[PDB]
Amino acid sequence: EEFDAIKIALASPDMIRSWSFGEVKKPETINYRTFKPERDGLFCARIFGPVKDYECLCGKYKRLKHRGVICEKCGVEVTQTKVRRERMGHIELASPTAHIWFLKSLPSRIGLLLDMPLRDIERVLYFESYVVIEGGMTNLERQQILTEEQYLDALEEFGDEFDAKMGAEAIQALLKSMDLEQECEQLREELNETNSETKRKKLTKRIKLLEAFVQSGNKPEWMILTVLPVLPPDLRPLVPLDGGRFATSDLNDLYRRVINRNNRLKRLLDLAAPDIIVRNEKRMLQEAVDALLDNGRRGRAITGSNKRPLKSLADMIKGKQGRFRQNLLGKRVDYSGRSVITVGPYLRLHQCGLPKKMALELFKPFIYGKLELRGLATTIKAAKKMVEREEAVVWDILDEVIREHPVLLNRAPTLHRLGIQAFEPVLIEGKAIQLHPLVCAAYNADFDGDQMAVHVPLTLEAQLEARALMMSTNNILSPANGEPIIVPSQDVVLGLYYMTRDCVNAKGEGMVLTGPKEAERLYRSGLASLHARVKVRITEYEKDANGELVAKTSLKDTTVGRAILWMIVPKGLPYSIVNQALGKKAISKMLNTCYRILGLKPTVIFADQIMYTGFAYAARSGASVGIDDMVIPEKKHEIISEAEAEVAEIQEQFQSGLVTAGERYNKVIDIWAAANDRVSKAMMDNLQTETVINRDGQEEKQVSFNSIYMMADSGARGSAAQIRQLAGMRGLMAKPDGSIIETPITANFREGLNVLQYFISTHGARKGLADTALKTANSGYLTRRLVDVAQDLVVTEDDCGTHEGIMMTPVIEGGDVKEPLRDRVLGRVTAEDVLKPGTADILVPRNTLLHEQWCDLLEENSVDAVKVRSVVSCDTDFGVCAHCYGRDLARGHIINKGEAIGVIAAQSIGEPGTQLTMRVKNKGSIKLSNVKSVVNSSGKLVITSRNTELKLIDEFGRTKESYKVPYGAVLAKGDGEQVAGGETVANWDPHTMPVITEVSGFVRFTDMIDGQTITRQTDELTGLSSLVVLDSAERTAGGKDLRPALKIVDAQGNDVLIPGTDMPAQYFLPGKAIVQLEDGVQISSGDTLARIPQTGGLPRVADLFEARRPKEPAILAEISGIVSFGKETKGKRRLVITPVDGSDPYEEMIPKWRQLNVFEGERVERGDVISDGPEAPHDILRLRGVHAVTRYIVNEVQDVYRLQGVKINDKHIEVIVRQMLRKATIVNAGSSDFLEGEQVEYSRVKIANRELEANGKVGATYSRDLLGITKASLATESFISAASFQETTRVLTEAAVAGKRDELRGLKENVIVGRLIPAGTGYAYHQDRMRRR
Amino acid sequence: HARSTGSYSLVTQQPLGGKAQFGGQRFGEMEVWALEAYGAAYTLQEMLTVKSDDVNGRTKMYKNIVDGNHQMEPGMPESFNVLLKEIRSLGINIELEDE
Amino acid sequence: ARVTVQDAVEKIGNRFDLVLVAARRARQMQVGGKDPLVPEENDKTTVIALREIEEGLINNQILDVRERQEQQEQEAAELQAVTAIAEGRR
DNA sequence: CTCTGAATCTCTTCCCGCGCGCCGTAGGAC
DNA sequence: GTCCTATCGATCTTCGGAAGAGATTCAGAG
Ligand SMILES: [Zn+2]
Ligand SMILES: [Zn+2]
Repeated sequence: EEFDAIKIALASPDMIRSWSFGEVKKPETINYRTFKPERDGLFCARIFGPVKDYECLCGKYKRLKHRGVICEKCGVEVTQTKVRRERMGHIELASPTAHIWFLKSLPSRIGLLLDMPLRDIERVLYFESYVVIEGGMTNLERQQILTEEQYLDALEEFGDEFDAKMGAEAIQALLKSMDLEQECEQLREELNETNSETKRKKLTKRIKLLEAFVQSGNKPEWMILTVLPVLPPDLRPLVPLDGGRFATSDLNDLYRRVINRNNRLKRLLDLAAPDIIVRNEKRMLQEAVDALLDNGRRGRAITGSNKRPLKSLADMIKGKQGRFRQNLLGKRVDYSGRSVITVGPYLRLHQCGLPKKMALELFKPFIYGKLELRGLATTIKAAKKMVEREEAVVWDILDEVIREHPVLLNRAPTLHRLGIQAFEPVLIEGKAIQLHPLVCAAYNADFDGDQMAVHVPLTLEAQLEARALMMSTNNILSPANGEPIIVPSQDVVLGLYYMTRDCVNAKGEGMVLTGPKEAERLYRSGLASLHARVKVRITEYEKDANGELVAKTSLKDTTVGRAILWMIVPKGLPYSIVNQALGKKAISKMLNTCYRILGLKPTVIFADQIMYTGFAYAARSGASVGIDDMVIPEKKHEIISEAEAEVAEIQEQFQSGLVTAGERYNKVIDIWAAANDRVSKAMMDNLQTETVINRDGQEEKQVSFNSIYMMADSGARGSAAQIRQLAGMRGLMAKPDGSIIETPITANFREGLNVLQYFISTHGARKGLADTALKTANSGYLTRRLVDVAQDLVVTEDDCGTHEGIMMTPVIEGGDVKEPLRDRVLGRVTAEDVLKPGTADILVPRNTLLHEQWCDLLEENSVDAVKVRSVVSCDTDFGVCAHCYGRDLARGHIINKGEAIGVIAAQSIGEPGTQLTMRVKNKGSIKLSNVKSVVNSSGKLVITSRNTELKLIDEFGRTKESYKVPYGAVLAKGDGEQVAGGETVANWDPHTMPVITEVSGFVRFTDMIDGQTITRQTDELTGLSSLVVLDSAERTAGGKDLRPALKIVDAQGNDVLIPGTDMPAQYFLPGKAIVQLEDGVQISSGDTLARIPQTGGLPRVADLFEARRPKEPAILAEISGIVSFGKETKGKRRLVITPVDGSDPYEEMIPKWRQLNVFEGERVERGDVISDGPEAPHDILRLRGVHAVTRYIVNEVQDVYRLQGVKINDKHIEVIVRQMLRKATIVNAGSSDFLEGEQVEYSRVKIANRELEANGKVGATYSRDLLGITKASLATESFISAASFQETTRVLTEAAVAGKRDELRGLKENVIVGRLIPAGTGYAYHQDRMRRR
Repeated sequence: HARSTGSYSLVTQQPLGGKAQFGGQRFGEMEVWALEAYGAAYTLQEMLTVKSDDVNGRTKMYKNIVDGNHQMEPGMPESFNVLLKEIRSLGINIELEDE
Repeated sequence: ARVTVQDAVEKIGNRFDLVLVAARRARQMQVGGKDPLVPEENDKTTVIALREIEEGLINNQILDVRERQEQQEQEAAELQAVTAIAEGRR
């Protein structure tokens, strides 16, 4: 049936009867000897359908001639047997029964509706106590559950003026009595009666439920099941097994239990069993229906085996083995296979070799399609036989069929889109799949027994799509960053490194070659060495600014190898790229430059030629590795013999009591580390120095042709940390608890490691293996959460027309910059007219894409901050405008309309998740910005800012440096001084927080008493002490309310006023303070009154995206004004924030042990830090704005990848952020029909406000709410996508009571229902459909 | 191993899985995401309706492929209908809609 | 044969519309096969379509032009058949 | 006397392919 | 022996999971 929407709602019992074709009565299915289905059973022929293909069970008719007729020998209707999988039946329960889902969801829907606690409703339902309904003239409330002793009381205290029922019947009467709308009106007016925010919120939930039930056609009793439909039998087959037995079916047995119990209940009610017996039977029947529905939510699941609980309907719906993730989202496909791959170097980039057998077994129908077309076979009957005959002509048919038909190759696990690619197949004799070398990097495919699967695209559009989108040559750039995915392999780069290297003295040196060809001939004649230095006439072509090549020829000083390689580089590049010994880095940029200039078509052939030449000349190199090649520097034995001795001295101090326990450890380990560094440096120096050669006279050294050195230097394999372990010393190790081993592994793998050294090494080896095995799962789970939160976004419009954006600046943290501006701003569009450095002069237009040329132009200028449009800020409803997303990183141009950015971004974030871990510097100008300080005894800025951060306009006017000068720091280098690297900029007390005054003047312990607020310490070190202030916790109110104060006093009655300020120089003391300037002491400006003494990898981002609140919430101040205290710390302290024009008592409870960044009179603003530690993304969004929270999220999620060396384009994160805050919470209901306070999807609230303001009525006001991905994925307005993700047993009820309807917008829903996705070519079709409408 | 056509499962008509059984490779959720990363929609529709699930469609496709037409009629994946029955067996009336 | 499709992508300014246009043309050439506007090389219609696009002689507008005119020709034969049927009945 | 804190309870979540091997209602009454 | 009815309807289901969040109960006090 054609459809355009899916609607979910409660099913009325008469609707269930409409579904059913019969009532199953006998709990029997088939005989145990004959295989006929028993009538009126779970497999009744006349109820669900005939078993025979087109014959009735009774055998009266066996032809289409009697199709649709009804037999009277057995009663079965004869038609297509397939209908047997669609007809349902129904069981009419002898008594009502509560639907388990609606009874025990996350809240209790039946309980919420009746406002009755879940425990009490469960107690009623399982027949434990009565509940009075229609209590009439009795002191018995509306529900007022009452126990059996209480019922025994009511039975005689009152007569029949009360009714007290038991179980679901009473609940059904309550449901049947619900005056829903009147109840909702009463509760929505009672809401204004009180402010109980511990009850207003649940009251809002209850009224929302009442409104949802009112609006939907649902009726309360539909939460209580009365007729239970039975599944069509063909969906629960009783399949036989080996021998005369049928395989056990869980649902069949659950239905059998339910039917037997219910029939017993009917029998008793017919025979008038006593009340106790019928009550027990009704309880058992209810619990059996419970087991049928959601087995496991019971006290204990039932089982028919060795405690293997039976799967219920809700079990089959959800779960990793459930339908959603097992059969709908991912399903097994025909025309596919798998095999062990192997490397075929001869293949072109766009080809792959497949075995003849696999080709024949995949392309069978195509072969039939030729055997008839060739006329060589009569029909399928003979065509299949001929294919079986493997006739030599059949191979000619296969060689013709497979000519231009792509095949998809799909190694699994396919983390990113580059893991599935199309290849033109070529037949191969063997049974392994021939893969290309350059592609194996994309698949991350090591050929050490790695299986891979092939799928054959059948239809025409499928072939075209494979060739146009998934072809190998169409995926040369990585979508995660401007990085080629065809980065040269490990062996090829070794070959090129060996070929282009140069030696001091070599055969054929110094002559003149007339051209590269003559060089090659010389080498192949053996007259010259490859590394020989020579002068060859080179000719190069450079395409002009218009685009036509200009030929220039010159003599060039180079090497024979470089001149040979130049015969492969295309005609558009400068010779300077090949005049250097190429390595895995140097070659890569080379290839990129080719793609930058020549284009895709020259680039692919150039890559293939590079691979060919590299393989050939690496084979010629014969760069073997042997034990002779691992070099131990001779000085190493000395470096050990000294260093260990030094540890002995550190031991001798410990032998003399001259050192502490810890200091001995942290001196020994540092000396060992210094020794390891010396050993490594000597080893590396020896490795490079091992080559010295005579150039016609006198020995001269040069770079080393040592095998290990060329492997390391070319970047193929074995970096410095590897050669260091192979030839230096293995070094220190860590215990499973992480402690550094005091005795390092002083050996290296060339020498033998002893038994203890190896046992030490096992700790690290197994820790790493376990880390991998555990993190490989969390990475995948993060990928799933990302795709299920961002699956919806597609570039569905060209320009949104907005003009906002985000400002991009180079990352300057920890002093020097960690990344440039070009990386951030490349590939985005400008937010507004980019301006020239200075004033009144613009440089770039307001909506121009900043491609490479404009990035160079900006880097030419001193522009550091550039505002560019971002996907988060795009104002497109239910989609994303193209201009914000900008460049398609895999294509170079702007992204097309119709691309599924969401899945691409999720894969880009999730692919490197297995790479994480689950376990003044330069001269400049001083730029204190955020300065909130005063002046001291030097006036070097009495730092009064918990903000002030001095920046550093470089010699090129570029901030390359800046950090946060903490409160109370003295700025030695301030007021824009120029200071050289390493010259102390500022000073701080690293241990305690000091408090300082502004004026110079006398002080007294105002309102302070010894013993009451300070302790008369002695300072046993000298006997003269600095008084210690009593804390609030160490003293009662006689000292808590007597808060210490060090207000500055003078003879005039007031302090020297700052112009326009009336505040006296009142100063105070917090807890743990140490104060010296006692009474009668003159405190100068800047004098310290007193002093007060005091992370992760993959989880650090997983909890960031989930937006978990920090364990140590750094409290950010809100609004603004000047802070105050309320009442002291009892239970937990209470404080108040005062703005004259504002909430002067903005109060807030505070933890006692968290030190406060403000004490009693500190100017505060929204977002001002009161305590240190990580912030809260929810609070950040609420207090500093969307751009601020976006910047926080992007930077704190990039600090994890930058540490680990992974590069991901920043845009790929913002899309996820756009998904987190897709919801908004209403502040004022306004003229919109929205509730007074409710969370509504931000798109809907925005569109409503748009039309409302177009009509001039009061648009709604809202705060965008940051929901974590795990919840935002389930919070969507399309129940199919949410229920497909997790907590299906919850969502499939929450949406059911709401009468939800799905428009099937998004990718996942369309994938479920088997139609074209609304992206790519599917988006083209949908867009055509909507435009032609 | 490679499979063109053969055994099909009963409860849902997807092809069997395994080597000892003439089964086809499973197209997992990650592969679906990768296909969606490209614009390939026809590929996905084929892969999840004709190749695997729509019983009537996969025969009309077989006939067209033998005839050399290379056109598919997707219809609807049977497994989804099974799901509907599985939810309709509960107290839930979920149904398709016209508009 | 085609190793890359970049030229056609430059012709039809979308990676996706090229797929759909080539689908239209290759379907035409396959069933009720109209002869292509390019010399064949024993290729499959897919690649021949991507050959024609690169020559810049097939797109959405050209195909719609051909379709509309073909429809008109088919309606034109209808008028002649209706008129001849009406003449023969008298 | 019950209002906002916490404090303790239950419910839900945990990469993906491949390939074997085996094992698969029970007791007692006519 | 076959063919029937039913679930430890005189037990003890496994302690060797983290965690993350709501839900549900309880304090110190207005
Ligand atoms: Zn019959
Ligand atoms: Zn936009």
